[PDB]
Amino acid sequence: AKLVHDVQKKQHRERSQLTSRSRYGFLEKHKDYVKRAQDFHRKQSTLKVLREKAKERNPDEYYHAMHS
Amino acid sequence: KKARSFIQKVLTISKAKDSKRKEQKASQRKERLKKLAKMEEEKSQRDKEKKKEYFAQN
Amino acid sequence: NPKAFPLADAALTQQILDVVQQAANLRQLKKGANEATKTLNRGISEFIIMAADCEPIEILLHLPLLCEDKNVPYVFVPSRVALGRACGVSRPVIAASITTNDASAIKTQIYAVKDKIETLL
Amino acid sequence: SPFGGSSHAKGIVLEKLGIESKQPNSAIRKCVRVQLIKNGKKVTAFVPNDGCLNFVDENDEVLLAGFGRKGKAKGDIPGVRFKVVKVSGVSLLALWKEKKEKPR
Amino acid sequence: MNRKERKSTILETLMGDEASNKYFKRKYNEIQEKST
Amino acid sequence: SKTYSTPKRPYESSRLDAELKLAGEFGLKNKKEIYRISFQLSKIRRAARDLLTRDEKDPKRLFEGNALIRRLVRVGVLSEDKKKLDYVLALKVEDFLERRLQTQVYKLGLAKSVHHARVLITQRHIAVGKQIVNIPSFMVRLDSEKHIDFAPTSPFGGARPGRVARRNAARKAE
Amino acid sequence: LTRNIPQVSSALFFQYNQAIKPPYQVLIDTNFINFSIQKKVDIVRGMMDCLLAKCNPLITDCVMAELEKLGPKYRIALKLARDPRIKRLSCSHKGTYANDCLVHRVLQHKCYIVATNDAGLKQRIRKIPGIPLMSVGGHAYVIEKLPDVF
Amino acid sequence: LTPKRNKDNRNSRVKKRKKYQKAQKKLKSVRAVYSGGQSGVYEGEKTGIKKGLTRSVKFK
Amino acid sequence: GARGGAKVVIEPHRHAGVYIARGKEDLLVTKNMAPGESVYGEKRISVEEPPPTKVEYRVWNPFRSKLAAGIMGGLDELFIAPGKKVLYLGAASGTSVSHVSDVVGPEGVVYAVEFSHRPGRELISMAKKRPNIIPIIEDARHPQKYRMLIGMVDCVFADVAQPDQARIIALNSHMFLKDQGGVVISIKANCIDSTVDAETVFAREVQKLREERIKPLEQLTLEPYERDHCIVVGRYMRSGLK
RNA sequence: GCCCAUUCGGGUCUUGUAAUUGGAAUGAGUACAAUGUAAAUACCUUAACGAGGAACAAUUGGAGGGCAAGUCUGGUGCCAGC
Ligand SMILES: [Zn+2]
Repeated sequence: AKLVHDVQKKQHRERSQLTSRSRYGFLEKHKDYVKRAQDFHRKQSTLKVLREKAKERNPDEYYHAMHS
Repeated sequence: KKARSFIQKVLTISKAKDSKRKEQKASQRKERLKKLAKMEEEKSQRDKEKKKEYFAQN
Repeated sequence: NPKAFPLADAALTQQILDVVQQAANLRQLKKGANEATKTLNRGISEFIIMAADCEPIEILLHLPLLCEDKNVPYVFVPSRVALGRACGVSRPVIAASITTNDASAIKTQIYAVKDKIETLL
Repeated sequence: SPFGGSSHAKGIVLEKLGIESKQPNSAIRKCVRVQLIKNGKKVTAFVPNDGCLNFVDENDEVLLAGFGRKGKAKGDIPGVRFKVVKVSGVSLLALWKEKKEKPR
Repeated sequence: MNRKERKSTILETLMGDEASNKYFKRKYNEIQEKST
Repeated sequence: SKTYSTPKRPYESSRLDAELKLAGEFGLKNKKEIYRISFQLSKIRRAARDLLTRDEKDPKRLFEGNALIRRLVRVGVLSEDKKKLDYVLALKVEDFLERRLQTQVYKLGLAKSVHHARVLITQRHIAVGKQIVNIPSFMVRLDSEKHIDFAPTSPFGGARPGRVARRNAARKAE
Repeated sequence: LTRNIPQVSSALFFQYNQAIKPPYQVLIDTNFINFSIQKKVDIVRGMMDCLLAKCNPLITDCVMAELEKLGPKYRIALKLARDPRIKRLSCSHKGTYANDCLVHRVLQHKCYIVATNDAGLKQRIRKIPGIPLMSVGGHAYVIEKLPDVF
Repeated sequence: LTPKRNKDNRNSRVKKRKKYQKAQKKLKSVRAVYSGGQSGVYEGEKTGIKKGLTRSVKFK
Repeated sequence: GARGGAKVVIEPHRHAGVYIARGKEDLLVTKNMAPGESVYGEKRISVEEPPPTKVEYRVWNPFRSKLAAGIMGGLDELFIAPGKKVLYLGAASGTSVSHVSDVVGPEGVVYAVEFSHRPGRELISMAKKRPNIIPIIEDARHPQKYRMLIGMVDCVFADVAQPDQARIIALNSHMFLKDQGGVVISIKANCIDSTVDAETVFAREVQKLREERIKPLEQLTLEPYERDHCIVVGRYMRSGLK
């Protein structure tokens, strides 16, 4: 706070989900969006790295642990 | 069964207590990091003022 | 070699018991033998005084073994009735103690008395 | 010293410099063109708090003072040496915290 | 400690009193309610 | 007059913790009280330094040092045994401001805290013998240390009870 | 596994250091004696004029070895620092290095004040908390962080 | 149009008291200050003794 | 807390000889040499071992013993190992010497000296019970009149209450302590100098030690248990001091 | 749950929030009266009043945040800045 008022930095409450669509409720704001989207990006990236290893499987691998 | 229920209760209290203590310590570690960032930025600009005040005697 | 060896003479007696009366008016004194040994084995004791003419002498001679073990000075005084008049109480108290307190305005006189009686012993 | 010997100089505002700056409370928004009277010249003063920029409009007989930055800021412009401390008799700090009232 | 209270281990010693059981039941129930 | 003086730097960490400890320990109001007591301590031991740096057996050093130690034992900050001049050089601000009336009536008892001591002796209750003192910063002399008691015209002594007590006695006897 | 974190020495406040009672113990060192001479101030009377209190100076065996080691230009300094008014410590460590001898000696006691003049020693001393340094200046001394300079 | 100021900030004697008794309780976390000693009977050290920790300043 | 009847585990500590007694609140505990009898009224753990045998342990009350506070504050190493010989300057009564005795064990000995008389008869009446200690009722300022009965101790310890602390420990350590041997002293600031304060008197005493050829290596303050004492641990070098 | 130290470490209910709440003491004032004074004010006294948000309302600065179905600028989506 340098040169502002407390009424200049009052609180903004957030509006609810409409009762007209209350069956599939809980309107989903920006913080919940970014917490969804970064999770989806991480899942897609790990799916694409295992897909890349599958496309380069190298079909002649062998260890002692593959007997049973 | 009394002892097993008691030990399960003690463990499920203690791991959650230590969990939120850890996340609180991490939360305040973030503000300590931001405070050190402001301090190093101010110190770096002060020293880059001083190192040319040391050369303006030329 | 009697059983009450560090017996104080007259002028040291008068200064230790006017320090006694100042402590009694400053609420810093414990009166009596068993409260003296209770505060002694609690630890809060600047120094303790006994009277060398109680009719059994051993009922306060049990205090040397506590006090010179827990490293606190102790002094005999030749009159239980004078020590009672010093403590400011009707019956003659025979064993007084001064508690330790760094929020008391007789710290200088207490330390002067304690240095004098450590030189005496 | 920065204007003869005085520490403060009365001045006449020409126009609010940068009303069309879109970013609110910015350096190019918080400037005015003051005509210094003591030698009759132009200068660019730096009124704090754009929310209290709009007290001063036009020839409001404003009273300037130096600025003296105590560090380095993010997007502050250099060149402005003068801040507004009093406008038309009253002090605009007291005006912005709305104790007094600007007289006209 | 009383002879009818000296249990065989500190687990049964901790079960033997009341305030610890009160705190454990309310804290554990609040933890299950917070997890659900 | 100008008793108090600003120190050689007022914005410093060790000085800030000094004023914090002294203020919260002896129950003080602002930095001006520590600065007044510190100033007059500095003045009297700056005067003591010159009497030390000149030679012994000078009449100036002899009876002016006797004057200074008589004044300091009269205030009470110097014990009865160290009656020579360099203990005045070894004086300290703590046992110099300890003799103010606030700390002194707390040490005497009768107040149960330093802050309660200050608020009652500014609520006009403590009188040194005969004179009601309503100011803390007194520096009570050594001779009148045992004349501190509640004043007789005050309801912690033996006067009429206060207005709160008698108003509550009225509207609790109704 | 023994870690060792030294406790903050319990005669210290946050940074007030109430252990420095007015009869002081100072730690003289080498270029402070040299600068005291080439500013022509005294030692004991100079410290008394700066601190208004009786100061007992100390020099260590490491600093005396440094003053002997610095050759014959500072025979005035060595004749001055063999003063019977001062006392003398006795160090036991390897390597006569006045800087780490001084800063070790003071950071394990927190009761000495350090009378130094060189830049690195002043930096380490004012880096570690709550011990006052003094130094020469103009024609007198100057204290850096004593809580009662006056 | 002022910030909400403080009842502690009103009287300077109070603010220089509630700053001290906080800083009195602050340095129960940098040292271990003397707090009277053995008050009751010895109920153990009551808060944890660890083996691998030496809080002793050593002589270089 | 820690009432009589709880079950407490007995874990070993770094300093061999002592043990941590971890219950719901912790204790410091030494393994008792003569079982069945407390010496100054402390509580005793009592474990059973398998012919069924039963061995007991004593707690170590740090508010009434000196070096227990140093142990709990955490010293880097003592020299009171389970085999050494330990001299005890200023053995007041059984209240600490019994703890140093049963730390030392059945092989090593503890020579406990004492100047006063009534603590002397209490020390002897305790000393008849366990055999690994030697009570001496002589002044610690004269180590040439009990030179007849002791020899070549392996660590000295000091609690005497006299302002010639350094001279006492220097004379007793020159007369008895072996080379490269330990010396653990416990200075009381208000005892040995009332005028100047704690850190100054500690630095003066440790300077007197390193003049008397004890190279010190540890200083601890033991502040939460006693006020303004200090534990100073040192070696006795005598050869290659630096 | 608190607090401290470039980080992992250290230490502590003997730590914070609650009108849960109780009575005691007051002078700012207000005021008979007397006092002072050329007369009068002020102070010094003082009966009767005079406190809980003790609202009988202490300020001046400074450092940080955080919040929207909001606004604006830039771009290598979901971002960065003001
Ligand atoms: Zn050295």
